Amino acid sequence: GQPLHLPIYATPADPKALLSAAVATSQGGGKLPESFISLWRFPHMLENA
Amino acid sequence: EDAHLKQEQRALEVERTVSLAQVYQSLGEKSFALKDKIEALLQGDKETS
Repeated sequence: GQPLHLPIYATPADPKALLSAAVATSQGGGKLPESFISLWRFPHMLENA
Repeated sequence: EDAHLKQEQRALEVERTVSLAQVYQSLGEKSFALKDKIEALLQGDKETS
């Protein structure tokens, strides 16, 4: 009962290549607040800022 | 400090002279001239005011 033919040999499966996706988002920029005038002249307000 | 800079304003600076002879003279009808009454109230050693 030993077969004369030799058995066929299986081919192993292909492994999966794990891949990541890196995307970026776009947040909208902020606008300016309102111009509020003050009492001070230029150099004092400049140094303060 | 930002709340101060918002609430900062230009001030109006008014001087005023108060003459006490006019003040004690111009009153209700229980009024008096300042010089003579101070002279009498300091001269006399009485209760009077």
